[PDB]
Amino acid sequence: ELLKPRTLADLIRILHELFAGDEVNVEEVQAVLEAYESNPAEWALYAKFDQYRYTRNLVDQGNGKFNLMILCWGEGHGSSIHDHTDSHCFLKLLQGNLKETLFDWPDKKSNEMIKKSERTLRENQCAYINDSIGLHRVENVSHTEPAVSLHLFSPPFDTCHAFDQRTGHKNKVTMTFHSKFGIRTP
Ligand SMILES: [Fe+3]
Repeated sequence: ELLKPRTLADLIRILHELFAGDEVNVEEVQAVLEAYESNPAEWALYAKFDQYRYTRNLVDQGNGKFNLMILCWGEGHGSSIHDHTDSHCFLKLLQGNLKETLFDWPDKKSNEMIKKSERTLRENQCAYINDSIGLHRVENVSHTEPAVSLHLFSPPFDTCHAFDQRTGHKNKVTMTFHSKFGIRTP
């Protein structure tokens, strides 16, 4: 039974219930993430920015079932076009706006990756992707507003692939944490 999360801590408790088993009800998880009304005081601890690129800040390890993290995007910061390593990805905006651009999986032949679509993800909205749907790029295209997003990955993964938009060629990347549980992790 899905109730509105009152706070980030309440959200985390609810997520632990929703991931108690071995499968994932995507629509329920997305609904509860959307229902949490971002409260900046609750996540300030995790909102650690870097001047040069976006940062990943681990919030909860989900009793091994998921990684919950906060990503902090300076003005003009964005990601590679990437996959999600056979895992679910939920992405909820906590502050600002992000542009999500969707791409299909490349063919074997070297070719420009042409965007399938794009959308602007706004405060409190929760998007979802998995490898069956496709690839995406996420960017804070703002010149004036930093963005903050809350990401849930299940199962957790620490590697993925970045894709060269010019060719479709992929490279394995290991994702690094900027902080864990509020502690900077150089
Ligand atoms: Fe992603």
